[PDB]
Amino acid sequence: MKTFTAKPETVKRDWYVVDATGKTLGRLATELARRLRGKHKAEYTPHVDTGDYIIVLNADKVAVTGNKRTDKVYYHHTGHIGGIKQATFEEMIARRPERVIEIAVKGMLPKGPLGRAMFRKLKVYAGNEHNHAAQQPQVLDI
Amino acid sequence: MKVRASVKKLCRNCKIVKRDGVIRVICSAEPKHKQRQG
Amino acid sequence: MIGLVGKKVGMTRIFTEDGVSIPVTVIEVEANRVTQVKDLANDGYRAIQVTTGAKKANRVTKPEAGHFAKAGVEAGRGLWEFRLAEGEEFTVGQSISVELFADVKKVDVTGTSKGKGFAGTVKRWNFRTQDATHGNSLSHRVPGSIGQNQTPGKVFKGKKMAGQMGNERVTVQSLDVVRVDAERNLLLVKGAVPGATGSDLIVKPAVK
Amino acid sequence: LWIARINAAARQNGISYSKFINGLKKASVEIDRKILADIAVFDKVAFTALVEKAKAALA
Amino acid sequence: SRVAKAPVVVPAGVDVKINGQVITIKGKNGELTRTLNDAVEVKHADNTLTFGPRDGYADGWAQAGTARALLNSMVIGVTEGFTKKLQLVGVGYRAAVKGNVINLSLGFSHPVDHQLPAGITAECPTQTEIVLKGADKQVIGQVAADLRAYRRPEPYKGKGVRYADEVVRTKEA
RNA sequence: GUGAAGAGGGAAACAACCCAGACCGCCAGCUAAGGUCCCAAAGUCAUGGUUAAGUGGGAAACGAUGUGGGAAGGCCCAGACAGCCGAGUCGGCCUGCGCGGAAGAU
RNA sequence: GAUGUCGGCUCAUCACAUCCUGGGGCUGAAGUAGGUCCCAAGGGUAUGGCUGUUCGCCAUUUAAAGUGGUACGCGAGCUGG
RNA sequence: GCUGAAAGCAUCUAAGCACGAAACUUGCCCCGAGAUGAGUUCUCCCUGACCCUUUAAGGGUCCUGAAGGAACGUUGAAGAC
Repeated sequence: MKTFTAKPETVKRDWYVVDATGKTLGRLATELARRLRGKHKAEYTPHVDTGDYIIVLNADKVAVTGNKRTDKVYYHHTGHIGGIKQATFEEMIARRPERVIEIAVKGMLPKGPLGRAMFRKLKVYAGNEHNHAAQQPQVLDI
Repeated sequence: MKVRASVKKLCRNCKIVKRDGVIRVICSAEPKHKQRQG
Repeated sequence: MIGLVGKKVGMTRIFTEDGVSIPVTVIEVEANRVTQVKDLANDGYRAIQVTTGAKKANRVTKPEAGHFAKAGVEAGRGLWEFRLAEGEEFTVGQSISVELFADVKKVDVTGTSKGKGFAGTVKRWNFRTQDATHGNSLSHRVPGSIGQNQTPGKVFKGKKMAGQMGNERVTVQSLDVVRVDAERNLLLVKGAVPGATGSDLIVKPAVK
Repeated sequence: LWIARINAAARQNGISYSKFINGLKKASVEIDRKILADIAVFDKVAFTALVEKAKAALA
Repeated sequence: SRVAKAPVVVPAGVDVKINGQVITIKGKNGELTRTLNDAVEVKHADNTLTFGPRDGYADGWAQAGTARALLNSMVIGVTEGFTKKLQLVGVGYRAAVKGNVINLSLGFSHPVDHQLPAGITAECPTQTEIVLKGADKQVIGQVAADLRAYRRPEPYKGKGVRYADEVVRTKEA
C-alpha cells in the first residue's frame, strides 16, 4: 500500500470569524498560523494547502505586555543609500492598525509560493464590521 | 551639573534620589553639589 | 480655492509714471464651464471638473460627446479638475470667468517646460570640465569616477548621469498679479513662467 | 508525516500524541504508526475506540 | 500606612457620592470629582471616610496614603478654598487684571498677557502684588508656577516675580 | 585524542569540539548528544521559589534608601524615631537575582 | 602559469569622539566678551607665494575654514612632477 | 516643574498633571494601481440561423463586422530609433 495524499481539486474549506479585543499578540498569531496551514486536520500534507478562511475583527485593540507599547521598533530599508526607517508600536497602531497582525502572522508561515498562497486567506479589519455575510462564517473562540 | 561615575554626598544638606532609572544628588544649600551618574 | 485654465500668449513690459519698467507675461483666460461635480457620498471626495476652448465636431468621439451632452455644454479641448474647500458650491453648466482674481495679490502658475532631449552631465548637473591641455587624453567633458573599490563594489541608486532633460511638469510660486482685464479676458503677471508660446497653463491663488 | 497526522487525529478526540502513545504501551497494543495513520484517515470510529482504550489504561 | 490609617471627617454641609472608583464631593464652594487607583477601597462609615488596600496587590498601602491625602485636600477645598500670593521686584514692573486676563510689563519689547483657566480668580490690591483664589490645589499651584516662569529671580539684585514667603539668596561680583 | 586517510546526528552556517565507526535492501521498532509556542519532529506538562532589567540575548576598578533570605546587637509603656503624641526605630555583618560605568564607519 | 603601490584632477558615500548655526546645567557668570560639561549629524564648512610634495611656514579673507573609515575610496576615468 | 505617599517630615514619580530643539512624523514641490492586495467615477457599442459528438467553460458551417484602433500621407518650440 501507498500512503494517502490529498488533492487540491477535492479539498474542503470553511469560514470562521474571530475577535481580537484584549488578546495577546503572539499567542493569537500562533493559532492563526496553525489553522491557516492546516495542521489541525488528519488530512495534512506538506505540499498541499488544506487550510481554512479566517476573519479577524477589532485589530486596533490587541494587547502587549511589559513596556513594549512604547519600546518595540519596526524597521525597514527603502533601497536607496541611507534609507533606513523605523516606527514604534504606538505609531503603527495609530496609522496602520491591520499591519501589526499581518506582519506577525506572515513571520510564522512557510517561505515560498505555497506560503504566499496560504497568506491570501486572512482578512483583517480594524473595527467591528465586515461585508462577508454571504459566506456565513461561524464564531471561533481563541 | 557634575556628570560622573562615582557620585556621593558632600555635605550634610545633600540628598540622594532615583529618577527614571538614574541616580542623582540634589542639595538645598550649594548649587555646586548637583550631581548625576553617567 | 479653485483656479483656472489658460494659454500662454507672450511676454511684454509695462511702464510706470515713476520711470520703472515691469516685465510681464500675458495669459489669456476664457470662460471655464463646469462638467461634473464630485461629492463624498458617490465618489469619496469633493471636486469640480471643467472644460474650456473649442473643438471640431469630427474629432469628438461618441463617448466624449455623450459625456458633454449629459452636462449640456459645448465641447472643448480638454478636461481638468479642482478640489473644493468647506463652504464652496457649484452647479453643472455654470460658467466661471477671470473676474475671480479681482482681489488676489499673488498666484502660482503650472505648465510643461521646453524639451532639450538627451543631455550630458555638464549641462544637466553642472559638472566641471577637466583640462583642455597639459596632456589630457580624450577626457574633456566625461564624468570622471563613479564609485569606490571592492567595498561596496557597486554603484549607488540615484547617481547623477546623462539622460533626458526637460519636457516635464513644473511649478513656479508667488508671482505678483499686475493686471486683470475682464472685457478682453486677460491676466498679466510679473516674471517668467514655464512653457513655450501657445501652451496650456494652470493658475491658482498662492499657497504660501 | 505519520506522526504529524496521528497528533492531529488524537487532539480531535481530546488527548495529545505523547499521552496516547504512553497509554497504548501500558495497554500492550502493538500497532505501528503507518497503520495508525491509515486508520486515522480512513476509519474514525475505530480510531475513537483506540483512544478510549488508551484513556482507560491511563486512568 | 500611617497617613492612610487616619480617617477623614466629613463636616456638615458637604455631600459625598461614591460609585466604583469615582468619587464626587459637593460643598458650598463648588464640586470636585476624582477617579482612584484599582488597589484602593474607600468606605463612608457615618461621618468619616476610610481607605484600605485590596487583596491581590503589592503596593496597596502607598496608594492608600496618596488617596487619603487627595480626599483630605478636596474636603478642605470645597469649604474654605486655597489662596496664593505673588510679588514683583524691579523698576518699571507692573501687573493688572481685566476679566480673566493678567497684563504684565516686565522689561520686554512687548506686553505679556496670561489667560486664567476655568475656576481660578485673581486680584491686584497694588500694582506690585497679585492674589489668586480657587478650590483646586494643583491647578492653583500650576498657575502660580507659570506666572513665575516669565521672569525668574536673579542672583545679583533679586529682580523678577517671586512668591511672598520665598528666600532669595544674593552674591557679589 | 581527532583530522590527514572517516561518511551519519548536534553546535544557525563552521576539517581539528560533543555523540557515534557506513557489506547490500525495507513506506517496521528502541535509544545517544541535543530538544518538545509557530517557521520545524515531540509537554502552551505537574508542584514550590526568584527576576521587571527584553536582564535572559557582549566587558573592569568603582558608585547607590532596587529587593529576597539568615545570624546576632543599641534605644523604647518608668513613653522611643520624625515633626510640631502613643508603637516601634537605628546602624553595621554574611548571602541570591537585578541597576549605572558602556562611543563607529553600505 | 602577475591583486599596477606617492602626490594632483574629476566624482563621491558613511560614522560622531561637533568646527559653525540650534537647545541647556555650573562658574573665581555685574553688562559686552569668555571658561567647562550634557543633548543634537538637518544644512554648511577659503583663495594665493615657496616646494614633486601629503604636511608646514607666510599674505589676505570667512559664521566657520571639523576629526576619521571606504584596497592609506577613485589609472578597463585623466595626468606622469 | 505641579500635586503626592512608600518613610507622620522631605522628595519632578511609584498612581496622576504641565512645559521643552535646525534631529523624528506632517505641512511645500515631482513620480506613482505590475499596490498580482492589479482600486473608484462618467460616457459609448454589439439583441442571427443550423450541424456533429466521447455532453462540455466542446468542435464546426452559413449570415454578419459595431464602438474604436492601427496603417499610409503633410508635419511640430516633441525626438538617437
